[PDB]
Order: sequence, then C-alpha cells, then structure tokens
Amino acid sequence: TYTTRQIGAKNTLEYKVYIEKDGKPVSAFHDIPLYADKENNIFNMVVDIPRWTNAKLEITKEETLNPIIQDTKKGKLRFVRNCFPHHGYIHNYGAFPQTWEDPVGDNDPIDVLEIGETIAYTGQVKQVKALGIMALLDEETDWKVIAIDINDPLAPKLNDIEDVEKYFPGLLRATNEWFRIYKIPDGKPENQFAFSGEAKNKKYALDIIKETHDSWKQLIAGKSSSKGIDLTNVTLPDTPTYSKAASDAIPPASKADAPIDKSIDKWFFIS
Amino acid sequence: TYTTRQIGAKNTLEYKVYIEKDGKPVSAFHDIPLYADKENNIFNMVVDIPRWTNAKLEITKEETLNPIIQDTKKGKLRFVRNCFPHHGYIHNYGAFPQTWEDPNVSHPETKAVGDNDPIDVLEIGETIAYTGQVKQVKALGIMALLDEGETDWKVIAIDINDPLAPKLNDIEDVEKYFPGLLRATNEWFRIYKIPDGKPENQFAFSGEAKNKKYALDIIKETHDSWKQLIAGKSSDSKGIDLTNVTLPDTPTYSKAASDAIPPASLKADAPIDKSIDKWFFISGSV
Ligand SMILES: [Mg+2]
Ligand SMILES: [Mg+2]
Ligand SMILES: [Mg+2]
Ligand SMILES: [Mg+2]
Repeated sequence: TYTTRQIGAKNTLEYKVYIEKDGKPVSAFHDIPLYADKENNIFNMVVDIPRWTNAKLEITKEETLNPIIQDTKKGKLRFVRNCFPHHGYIHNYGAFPQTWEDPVGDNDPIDVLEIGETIAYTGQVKQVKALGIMALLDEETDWKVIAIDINDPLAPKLNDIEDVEKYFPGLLRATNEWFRIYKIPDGKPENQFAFSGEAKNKKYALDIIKETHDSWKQLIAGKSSSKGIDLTNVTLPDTPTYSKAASDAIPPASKADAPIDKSIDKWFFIS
Repeated sequence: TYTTRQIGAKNTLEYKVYIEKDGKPVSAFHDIPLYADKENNIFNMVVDIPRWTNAKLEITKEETLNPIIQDTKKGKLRFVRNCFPHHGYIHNYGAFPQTWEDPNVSHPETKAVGDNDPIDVLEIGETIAYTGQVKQVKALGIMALLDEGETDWKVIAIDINDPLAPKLNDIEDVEKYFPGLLRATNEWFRIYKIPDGKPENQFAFSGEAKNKKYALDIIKETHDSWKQLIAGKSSDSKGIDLTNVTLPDTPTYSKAASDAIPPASLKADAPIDKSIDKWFFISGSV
C-alpha cells in the first residue's frame, strides 16, 4: 500500500512529500515500479500537482529518497500563474517513476498529464494508461505523455489519442496553448512544440516511455555517464546505492497549509 | 464595518452566513445600502461565490435577515458543475442589495418576467473574494441574460480597490484589459446548467454587453422595484422575508430581529463529493 508522508506546511520552503510503502519512506524516483501491469502497459504515475492548483511541486532529484517539494528560483517559491481562460494547471500533473530523460533529454523523469475527472493529490501513486504524447521544446526536449487513470469512468472507452478528441474536445488545443504561454507571465518566452503541436499516438508514446525506462535502468545501476542526482533507494537490493537506513532517517509527518500570496489569484490575459 | 457571522461548516446543509454591522446581523437583502457613494455611482456588492468555486451560495430571500445559504435541488446541496474550459464560476459572483428583478411584470427589453432575485453582479477584479464580503464596486456594463426564460441581467463590475480600477470606466475598457472575458461570460451563462439537464440559456441583444449608462438605468429600475417591495406594495412579494433593522419607514422594520440570530459557530469546510471535480465537455468534437 502506497501512502504519503508530509513534512512541514504546504506552500512553504520546508514542505516535502515522501511516498511510503506500508508505512516506510521510499524513493519517488527509484522505488516505485514504472509498471503496475507490464503486459497491459499499465503505468504507475507519481502525481505532483492537482488540477487547478498553482504551486509548482516536483520530485527533487538531488535530495535523498527524492521527495516532492516546491520549486524555487533564487530562494522564492514558484507558483505558475493563471493564464486566461485557464486556472492553474489544467491537468493532474506528474511523472513516471523509474524513467529519466538522459541528457536533447531534459534531465527529468518523463512528464505525465493525467486527464481524468477526479482531482489528484500530491504524492499519489495512481495507475494510468497512456493515450498519446506531445513534444514540447521548453528552452530542450520535454515530452508530455497524455494519460488517464484506469479507475476513471471513461477509461474503458479511451485507448488511443483520437479518443481524447471524442470525449474531451478542445483539451488538446488547451494543452497546446497552456504549454506555449504558461511562463509568459514570468517574463519567459513562448514555448514551441515539435510536429506542429500534434499529439502522437499511443504506440509512439510507449516507444518514448520505454526508452526513458532503459536510461533509468542504467542510471540506478551506476552505469550512466548522474551528478546532482541522489540514487539512494530502499527496494533495489543489488544497486550500489541501496540503503534501507535512508527510509528510517526521514522525519515523521508534520501542518495546516500556509496562506498563498493573493497575487497568485491574478488572471493574466496573454492567450 | 461589515463582517460575517458563519454558522456551521461550509459545504453542508447547516451552513449560513449572516452579514453583520457592529457585530450584529443585518438583512443582506434589505439593510446594506445599494450605494456606497451615490454621487459617484459606487455600489455595495454582496459577494456570494468566490471565483473558481462551485457551491451555489446565495442570499436566502425567504429567511429572516436573508443569510447566505447553499442552494439545494430537490434537497441536495447544489454545486455548479465545471464546464470546459471553465473552472466553477469565472467571476466573483454576487448581488446588489436593495434590488429586485420584478417577477410580476414583463420587462420590455427581454419580454420576460424577472427572476425574483436581486440583480446579479459579475465582479471581474484580480483578487478572489469571500462569501458575505461587502465590497465597493463600479459598474462597467450589463448583459441581458434570459435564465430559463426569465429576465436575469448580469452587471459587469470591478472592485474599486483593484489595481486596474482607475483604467476601467466603461464596457469597452473590459475588452481592452480583459480580452476574451466578455465572450467567455456569454458562453458560461449559456451553458452552465447543461450538466444539470437544463436547456442552453439565451441572451437578448445577441449577447451584447451594453454600456455603463445602460447598466445604471437597469440598476435604477431594479432598485425601484425593491422600494415597492420593501414598502409592502408589491402585487406579489413571493413569500420574501421583508424583516429589516435599518429602514424605519417600512412596515417590517424591527431593530431587535438582530438579537434573535444564533451566535457564530464556525467549523472547518466540509469535504465536497469528488463528483464536483468533473470537467464537462459540452460539444466541439470532430
Ligand atoms: Mg523546471
Ligand atoms: Mg520533462
Ligand atoms: Mg436560482
Ligand atoms: Mg438572477
């Protein structure tokens, strides 16, 4: 059973979320299997960001057991701004564990947009099916897997990218727009997509996902060209960086959400 | 100074919010002056629903001192559903006090009777408001919604404290500083009850947002309707509670109605059913 352990108050520099297996902290990057069911390509997704929230939460590669923390720039917490007509993130946003875009590879687990009805929670491990994939150029190659929770009411009817057009008309357009503009309020440029923004299909997506799993397998085995990245894990006994003690060194669960500055409410008109 | 008195937990049937002056409840319908500053057309807006929320909190016309309570549909809490690409209400949503969309006459602009509520207000500023807030706003324009066939004007307004308020003086300025918002507003009020099983709404004037001058005229009309109502002179007051603590010349004035209200019993927000998360796609598929 996977649960979460929260350190500190949400929306602070101290906040961290660790994933627990049967009460014990594990690495969110290394210890969660990529596959929940390999034969049927059911993936475990680590969720970072609930739909319609702003705090830019991510698995941090450089801290032991790779907790989810809030991104910062020059000591300030990062919140993605509201870009009309969007509110915060328009997907449940997360990553596939045991993946790594080996760096042009973007130096992180592959990103996952989960499109189901239920709003997810930070540190949630859900099981998803891949429907397709888009290639954002952010600055670097930054694939976005389009996926759905297998528990979603619609999941049996969604198997490939054309089903997203059928059941979620306009979501692909919104996704294109969102990733193009979302850093414009921060004073960064518009992003660009390869393939004129087209979402490639499931088959194409599985190929890209497999590749990044293979890179991570070389990473965790200590055979990568890995500076900055903590490879401590507590479930892979034959890896150089296995250390069960790491799980025990994590502090106990901590607080109520800290307030978010009212500026984050603002709706920006840059569409 | 206006404050709130909360009874119970948000997102429950027991939740009530009374507006207080001097720490004592007043009628949110009748006792808050329409004008904060009549000479400069600055209005008091009672906020019901914060931007990007769902719970359909509204002034309760039939309850003494008209606290804000969550609407119910056949006994269950009513939450407005998320209609793609929108998240809940896309404005701070509330009402002008001391107004009424008169349900007893056909309004000539729409050829329909009024919806029986205070005139509705869409406050477009950056800061997300809170339920029971009384804020001061300027009117910028107005749209003529037919809500299930009833006259249901929507005033477009801005908090006077918004950083942009000095630059927003008429409806054209909304398109300049908030491009796309009026078009989204038209869509939102057309489609928002489709997930409830209701038909699409329609607007008069092909959804044009009429200007500030037009808005002031309609707001005046609704204030005049309310004056008749509160004086006990409506042909049909629809069982509206007319109890008030500030209008001595009205038949239902009662300063002590305030004393009878229970004290605050604020509890933490109750959880909302995960169904309310759902994003509804109403058309546009290839
Ligand atoms: Mg980043
Ligand atoms: Mg990436
Ligand atoms: Mg109603
Ligand atoms: Mg109305």
